[PDB]
Amino acid sequence: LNPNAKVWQEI
Amino acid sequence: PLTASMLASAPPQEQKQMLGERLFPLIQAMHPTLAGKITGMLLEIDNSELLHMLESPESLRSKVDEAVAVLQAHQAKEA
Repeated sequence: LNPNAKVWQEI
Repeated sequence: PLTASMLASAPPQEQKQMLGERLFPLIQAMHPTLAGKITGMLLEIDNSELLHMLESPESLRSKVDEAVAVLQAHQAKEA
């Protein structure tokens, strides 16, 4: 698991 | 519900977002503030496993718990 992953924004 | 067939109907460049759209509300229930970061982390997992997690609450919870512990450990490491 990568703690640097891009943050999800929901639609 | 999201199925393998539905995911395969989508343009390949859209498949992770289809998963993220369904994963997020569940992860947000568990972790309201950090859901966005956790969802980002899990989307790196292979699509078949993500589909399974969407329909198996125990499986999702256990992966979310891992993500949270890794994020917290990284916080201490960046400190």
